[PDB]
Amino acid sequence: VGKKVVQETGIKVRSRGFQVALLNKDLKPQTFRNAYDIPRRNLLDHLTRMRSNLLKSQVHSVPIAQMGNYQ
Amino acid sequence: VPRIWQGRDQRTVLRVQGPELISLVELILAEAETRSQACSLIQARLPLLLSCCCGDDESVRKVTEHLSGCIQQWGDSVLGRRCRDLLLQLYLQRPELRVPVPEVLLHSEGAASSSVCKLDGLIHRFITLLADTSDSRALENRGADASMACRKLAVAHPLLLLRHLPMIAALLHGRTHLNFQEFRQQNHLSCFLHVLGLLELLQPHVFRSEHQGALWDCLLSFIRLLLNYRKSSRHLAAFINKFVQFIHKYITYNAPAAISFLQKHADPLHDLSFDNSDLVMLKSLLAGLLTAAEMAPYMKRLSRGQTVEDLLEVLSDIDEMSRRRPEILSFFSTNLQRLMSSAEECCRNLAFSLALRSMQNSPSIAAAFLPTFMYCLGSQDFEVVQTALRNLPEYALLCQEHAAVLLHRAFLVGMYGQMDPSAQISEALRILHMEAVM
Amino acid sequence: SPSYSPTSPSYSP
Amino acid sequence: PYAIKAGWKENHATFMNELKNLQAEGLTTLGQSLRTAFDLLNLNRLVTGIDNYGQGRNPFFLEPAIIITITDGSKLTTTSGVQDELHLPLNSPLPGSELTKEPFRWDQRLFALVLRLPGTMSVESEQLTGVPLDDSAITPMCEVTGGRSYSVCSPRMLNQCLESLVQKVQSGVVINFE
Amino acid sequence: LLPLAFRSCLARVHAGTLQPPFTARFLRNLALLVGWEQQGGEGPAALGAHFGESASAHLSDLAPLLLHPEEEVAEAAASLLAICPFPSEALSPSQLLGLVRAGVHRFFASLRLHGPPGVASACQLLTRLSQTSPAGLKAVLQLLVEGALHRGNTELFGGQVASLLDTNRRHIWSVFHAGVIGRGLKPPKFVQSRNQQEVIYNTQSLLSLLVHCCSAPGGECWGAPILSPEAAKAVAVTLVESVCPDAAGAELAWPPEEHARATVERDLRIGRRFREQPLLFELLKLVAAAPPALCYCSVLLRGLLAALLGHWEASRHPDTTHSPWHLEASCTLVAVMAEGSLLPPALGNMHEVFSQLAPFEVRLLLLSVWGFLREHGPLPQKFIFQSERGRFIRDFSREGGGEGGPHLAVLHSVLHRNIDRLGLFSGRFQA
Amino acid sequence: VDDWICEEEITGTDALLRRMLLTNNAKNHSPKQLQEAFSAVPVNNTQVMQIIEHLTLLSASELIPYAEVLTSNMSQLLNSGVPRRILQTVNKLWMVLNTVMPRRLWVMTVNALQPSIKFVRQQKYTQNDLMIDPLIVLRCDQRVHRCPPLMDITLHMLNGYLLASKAYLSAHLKETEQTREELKNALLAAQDSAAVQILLEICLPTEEEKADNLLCNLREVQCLICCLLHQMYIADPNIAKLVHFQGYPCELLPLTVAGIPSMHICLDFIPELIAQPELEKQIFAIQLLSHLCIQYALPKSLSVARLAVNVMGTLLTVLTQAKRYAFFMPTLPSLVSFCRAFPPLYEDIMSLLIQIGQVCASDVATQTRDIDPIITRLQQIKEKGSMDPDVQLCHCIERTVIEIINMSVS
Amino acid sequence: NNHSWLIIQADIYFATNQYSAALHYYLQAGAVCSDFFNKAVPPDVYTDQVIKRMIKCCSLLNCHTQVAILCQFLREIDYKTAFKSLQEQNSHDAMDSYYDYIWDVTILEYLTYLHHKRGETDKRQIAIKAIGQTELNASNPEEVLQLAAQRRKKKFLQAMAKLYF
Repeated sequence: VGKKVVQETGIKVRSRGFQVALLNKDLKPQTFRNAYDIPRRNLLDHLTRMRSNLLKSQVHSVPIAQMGNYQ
Repeated sequence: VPRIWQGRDQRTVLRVQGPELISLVELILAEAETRSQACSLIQARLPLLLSCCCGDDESVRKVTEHLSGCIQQWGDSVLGRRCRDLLLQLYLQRPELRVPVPEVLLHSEGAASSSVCKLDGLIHRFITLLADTSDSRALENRGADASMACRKLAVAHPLLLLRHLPMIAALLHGRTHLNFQEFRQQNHLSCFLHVLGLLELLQPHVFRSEHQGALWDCLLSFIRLLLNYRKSSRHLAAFINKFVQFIHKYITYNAPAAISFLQKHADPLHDLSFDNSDLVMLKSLLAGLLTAAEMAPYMKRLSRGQTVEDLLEVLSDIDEMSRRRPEILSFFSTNLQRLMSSAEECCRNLAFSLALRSMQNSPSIAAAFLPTFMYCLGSQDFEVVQTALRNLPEYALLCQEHAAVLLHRAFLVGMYGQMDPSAQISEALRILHMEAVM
Repeated sequence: SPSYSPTSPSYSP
Repeated sequence: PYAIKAGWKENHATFMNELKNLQAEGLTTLGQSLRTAFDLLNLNRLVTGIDNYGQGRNPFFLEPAIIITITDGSKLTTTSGVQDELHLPLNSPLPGSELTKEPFRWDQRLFALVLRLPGTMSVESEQLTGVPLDDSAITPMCEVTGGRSYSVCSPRMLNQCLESLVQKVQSGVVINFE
Repeated sequence: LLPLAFRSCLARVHAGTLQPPFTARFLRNLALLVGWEQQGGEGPAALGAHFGESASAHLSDLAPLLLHPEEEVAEAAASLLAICPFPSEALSPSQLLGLVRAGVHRFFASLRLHGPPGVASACQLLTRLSQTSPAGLKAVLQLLVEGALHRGNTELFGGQVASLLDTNRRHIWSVFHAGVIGRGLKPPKFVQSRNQQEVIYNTQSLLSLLVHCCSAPGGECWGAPILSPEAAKAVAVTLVESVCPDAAGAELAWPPEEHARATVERDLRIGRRFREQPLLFELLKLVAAAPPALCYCSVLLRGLLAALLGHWEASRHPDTTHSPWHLEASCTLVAVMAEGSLLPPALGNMHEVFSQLAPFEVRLLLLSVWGFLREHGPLPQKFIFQSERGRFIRDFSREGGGEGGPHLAVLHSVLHRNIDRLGLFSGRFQA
Repeated sequence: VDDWICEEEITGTDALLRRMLLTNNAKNHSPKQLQEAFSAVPVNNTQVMQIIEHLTLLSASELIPYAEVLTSNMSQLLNSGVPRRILQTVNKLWMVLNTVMPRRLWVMTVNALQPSIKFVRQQKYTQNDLMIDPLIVLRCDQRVHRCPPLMDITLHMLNGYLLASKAYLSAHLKETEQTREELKNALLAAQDSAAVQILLEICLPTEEEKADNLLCNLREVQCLICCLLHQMYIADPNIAKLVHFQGYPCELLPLTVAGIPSMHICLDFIPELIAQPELEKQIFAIQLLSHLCIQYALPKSLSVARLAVNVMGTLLTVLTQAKRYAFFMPTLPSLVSFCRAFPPLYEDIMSLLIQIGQVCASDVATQTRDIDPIITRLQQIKEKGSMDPDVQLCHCIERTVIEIINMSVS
Repeated sequence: NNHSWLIIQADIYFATNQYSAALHYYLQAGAVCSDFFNKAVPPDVYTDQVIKRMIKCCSLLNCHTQVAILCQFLREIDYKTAFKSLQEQNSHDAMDSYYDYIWDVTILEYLTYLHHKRGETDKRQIAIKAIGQTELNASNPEEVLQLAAQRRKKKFLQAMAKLYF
């Protein structure tokens, strides 16, 4: 009943087995951990942030149910 | 400057205005003039001119017409001579221009220079395709297309082909020994008649002094073929007629060279005449040592015919005899251009085939069929558009200067009209690319 | 092999 | 593999979470889904032996269930085409299914809530009358198994239908009289 | 000789040969020959050439030349098409559609390029095409108004509509801001500017062409022509299709105001379309000139009136002139409804007083208009065809309560409340 | 390695000129004299010319005193009308000083090349300051972007500080240990890619340059940056892969493909770049592949081009109208390049072009348009518009086919 | 402008597998019978046989969404042919652009399923938006559905006329 899996991202591309994946739903891009997840649009800002984080010096995206559960 | 080209690896580009380019080419001519008192320095300086022109067609054409004017001015001075040399070098470097250039360079002997044409390798490819053939009908179709492209280049740019004359002469030398049965089965007679027709269509220029040796080689191969297979001379009737006409034109335009060849090979001709005495034209040559009227009722019936039966009858009568006499179709060109747009399927198909055969024999008149063919592509009658697409690769191979607009029209009618001309445009474009820039 | 062009000679050992 | 998303051993919170995140993106494969629902309900019958096969029928051995199928009125669809008549498939029977030779069981009922809410509002005084029966393909299947369909055409009629549904849940079995 | 000559010349035109100067010269010469033959002197009869028939044989070939990139070829072809006679039998549907589309495209292109003066040829062509057949009339009207309302050509009628390096330059050693919301700053916004005189006269040219295409031929020596209710109905239905989707509540009978509150989104879409494109009102009164046709715009009128009612309810100013466009739109809407005989003269005069009232009073008057249209309705069957002059006329006296008793009571109450400023206007609402 | 190979003896002529000219005892040229020569109210290029030309002869050890004056006054070299030889000799002297006196020379040079509108502009860019943030050296006066000698200087600085920052933050994370290594590698990759992107944007012609002229300072700077990027790609091709995944303005693609011989490795990861979800990355992959196919016409290039044609044909029927326009406007000029590289692609290219042309024509037919290209079916050639997307895409298809036919026919 | 002769010409072209010309002449006949396509085409001209001929014409030209539209013209909608045609992927007609002209809700249901299965989310959103239109609600009053179908029919036939004429 669980079925903890999503639909295949393939396309079944025709030569009229290489396929182009869909949007990586629930990927959680590890922007700090991986440098390929940084868009060119905001490369410098994230560069500065990861630099400052790396030195001695995803959050706030909690689900709505767990957003105001003060208990 | 090394700074501008730093980091490059020197493998496979500046723009200048019109008057600046005119000044530069006049400066090159002045350098050539002071050098005169060969063409070495002109070829040495020419890469700068090509780089500055930046492959701009209008600029190259402007330089070409300016140099033509300079040659007209000087005529045959030292400046005129160096202008001719520069113009011929530029024409070899930029032969894509449709103009074959005026007669001024047709008289010069610069074709034998240590120079590389931008199109020579490609015509080499096509002439290899022409000569190399087997019993395969697919290879025969390839050779026919090769003969078509080579013939269009002959009528368009005759000087370029004549630079490759010793090559095809050597190939003719190689192919002559093979006995008659394999000669006929391998379709080598197709190659022989193709090269003979090509030489005929290179008429007023093949008789020059520079082309004399390879011409004599080709004629030697032809006469060797005639001697070796004199037993079965009847199957070579068309070849004999073509060769004798070429000999007639040779003695007409250039009598001394033709006589000097004949005396060099007198005894093969005498022996062939004694054995093949039935060659009445050959005996007429030894002695030396109408058409329009017939096609009046046919043309009248074709013009005044209304019903499909009459049109089909006259078209079949023209078709059956045109195989015997291909030259006649040149008279029916304008008359059967209107038949290519006829709604009736059978007459339209037959007229298209006859027109294609006519312009096949005479590539010059192919450009005359451009308006009617374009009208056929763009007409409302979808059958007409279909058959125009069917004959599109062949006529595209025929024209090659309006092949651009012709294929563009074909793509447009494919784009909006729901037909799929991708196959026909692909084949036509493949042949045209394999000629013009590959 | 970024230091050698694909149309360069191959050093076969 | 994904039709059932709240089966047995599933808490209420999981049911609510699954119900919120429903996407209407499939065919109207009513027959196959209904077969899946009946097979899910009859999953545990044989192992606990509630159906006393060959030993008479016991009304006191019941597991009372009702299937409330909420759907629109549009015709049934499959990848082959429109079926235009409800047919339960039996391609992969659960073991022992032939003993009852009908998917729906003794203590099960099917109430269809056919949504017929018009696009543009159409106020009608006829709405004050009782909820009528629907003409769609699900109505005979509802009738045979003791239930009935409902054709709501307004939010107040939906509330009336849901009030009627709550009164129609009650532990019992269905008997055909003659 | 002439068919073959025209065929060969046009074939050369379509092919790469016969460059645009000679093409324009050929087209102008053929136009001169056709016009000369139409001028029935002794010479055209003696010659026996029949340039018109031969030119008509190649109409499908001449139609693309209207779209030619070279302006001179385009206008030469436009003149030739304007004067050349259509084939004696008829125009084929493909030929008719091609000619109409090319004609409307040339009309709009020449209106953009030369302004109103360089438009006569295309106008003549389109009037002839409309006069050919009712299908031709419908096609001309529909395509013309659709091209007029298209996102292109709407400006003719007053319509509305280094990164990384610089970032490093700006960038002390902390980001400070957590990120950029969306795709950064919004653009510098859209601007527009055009002379209002040019807009007015372009609209005049378009409306004159539409009146020419709609008015029936012929005749008699006196009497202004009558706008055809069929042509105006065609313009009405294509207007309805263009502006709104004609989706729901499309029956001509108006619904209660509860439905007005239930379809506010479509009403706002219609209102915004009317606000952006002033040409719509002009086409509305063009439709209203023919009496029966404005009934088919019942969805448009209903939506615009609902939008105005919402605005006046929402308005908080004491004066009605703080909302200039909405006041003008209410006045124009009421006047257009009066022109099409959807309202009596008494209700039809209320737009004269809208500029003086408070928002709630004008909202009450417009709601009275809505109630009246609920009671009677814009039903074309109510229009009685007066054969005395070949025209449909709405009789309100026979309708019963045509003066609108409760509605005139509401209007009189509104006038009486503000009698200090509206005393002089009291006579406009007499029986 | 550039500094070390600079020290290598070429011919020994420099030693000869050292022993010959320097024996004149014209060594009275002093740093104070050079500073005075720089600070004349007129430019007075003659005195500075003679002094720095003389300084070329000086051996590296005794040239250390002149480091302060040469670096401090190099901002004045950015002014218009400075002779080229002045900058060339300053480049030579800076290279010598770098060979013997690297670190402090770099610190003072970055401090000197500040924009100067902020005057001091935080002159506290110490060795550590640049070592933690290499991109500071790119925060320099705009005039160096079209000054090839000092641009070459800046490129040397940038490469040195990239490597220095790598070693520095490695040492820092080692000593602060008292995972993070993954964050180290990601930060280094991001920093190198960011440097590459900034350099590529420097290569772009600015609006003024946009406002032919292929021989200018911009071409020189482009060659220098291409050489540096070639060095970086040889050092680590993964940086090239990361940069191309990030993409960059497509105007540079002819420049970058022609000037960076190591670019041929892009054909390895272009199949994976194609399979990305982002439409922009696929568009960039198509353009890059087109330029490479023009450059290197190889069997693997042909196979990747076949894959490109197949994916373009595939998602032709997956994209919406707006997405179709946005994807096929940039990637249609790539088809003519594919045709140029590989004649055996004529069949598939023409079939794809026919299919997209018919799709676009039907799309045009659905909604009323302005130009209505369908009735303009018999138009002629038109070589080199805010109209709606579909007619623009139809005209783009027309131009693509025109270019293919025109080049193949001649 | 003789619609019987136009239909005869269209059938002649169809017999010779000239599907483009056949569809051209069928649309010409339709344009003759109605005032352009402003009025509904009479049943006796666009009979089920003629509409099926147009279906096969569109199918052989790989205009599969156009087949999906014309399937709705029939007396009973031929869902089998429409579903079998929409399954294709070598379309030569702008697939997403023609989704405005479907008025049957089951055709759009199959469309949404197809796009969801194949993963093209954006076209699925277009299909779901098309379903979500208030006028296409299948339980509307009958004349409202009839008028929506009629206006979509008019717009689609006018688009076909612009495409093929």
